[PDB]
Amino acid sequence: NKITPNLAEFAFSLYRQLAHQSNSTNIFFSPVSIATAFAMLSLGTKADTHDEILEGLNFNLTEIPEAQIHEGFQELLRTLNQLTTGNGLFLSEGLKLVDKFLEDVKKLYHSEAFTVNFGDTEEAKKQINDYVEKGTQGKIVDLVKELDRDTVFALVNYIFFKCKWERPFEVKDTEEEDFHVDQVTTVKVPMMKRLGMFNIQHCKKLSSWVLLMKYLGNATAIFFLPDEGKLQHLENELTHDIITKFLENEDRRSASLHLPKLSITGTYDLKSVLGQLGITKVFSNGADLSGVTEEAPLKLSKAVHKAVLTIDEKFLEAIPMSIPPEVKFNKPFVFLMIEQNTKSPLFMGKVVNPTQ
Repeated sequence: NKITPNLAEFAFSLYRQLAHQSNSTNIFFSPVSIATAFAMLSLGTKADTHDEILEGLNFNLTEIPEAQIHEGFQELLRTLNQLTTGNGLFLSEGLKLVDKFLEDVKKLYHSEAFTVNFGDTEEAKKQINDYVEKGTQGKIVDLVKELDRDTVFALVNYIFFKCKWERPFEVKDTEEEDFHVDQVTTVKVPMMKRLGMFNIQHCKKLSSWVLLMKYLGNATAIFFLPDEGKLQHLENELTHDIITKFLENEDRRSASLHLPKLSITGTYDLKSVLGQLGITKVFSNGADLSGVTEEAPLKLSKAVHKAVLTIDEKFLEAIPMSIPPEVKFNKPFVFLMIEQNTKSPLFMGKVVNPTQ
């Protein structure tokens, strides 16, 4: 797991940017799928264009060799393959493509590349969206809304995750509860609750409750419920070592946990978003994509990421007679999904309003 620290720092730089944009919308994205997509894309780039991408993924190219970077990602794909994800490359049908790139995309990163007639904008937009919808079986519809006029290369990265808890909730105990969108305003949401033994603890550094729940597939969801007026403090203080320390501890205590059902999405323009992380040339006219096509000019004019999450109710636990704490996730909270093997950040998000 040599590239795990870089993924974690890429997750945070990506999160802190989205949280800076707007603080009133739900955030949810996959650092792993985005970084894998652009690490794979780098195989067809050279020189500054190539360096901007790996550096943009938080890889110090003067310290870690690229062989380890791609080896780390491919070793992560072997682990990762209910999680449905896909990355589609759509290239203009008039381009002479380099076989090496198409091999690397299919063999090494297990991704898909298609040739499109970008002369028909509406039909290109349809084939792109039909591909996503077919890969998510209708969960993600009409992803791409528009295409630039000079579009000759589009990238689409989708991921849909349905969480199956190790310790499930009982549907009969789910009912409507207030969700405090702020200190004086509430909104009713469906709220799951269970009295049991949880990996839960209040953290002084983070000023937050920290809940860890395993789900089926050797991965763990970490929820950070900040104290009153501590959301910004929580987001600033999060580090990979703090997260790793929590994964190490397995001690449980009793609590009456209230956790809302979640059906949230995140749709992001990777050209805009990754542009503020330093990845700009691959989207510009001076892009060195000579590993993709050898003679014609090429640039990535479209890159979209959509991530969809479903949290619901989806072994006997002995509960002491002491008064259990009441931990309600009824206000904005931060969360991550961590793969247990590689410790890599599968997903990261913030719920400002489950009903949004």
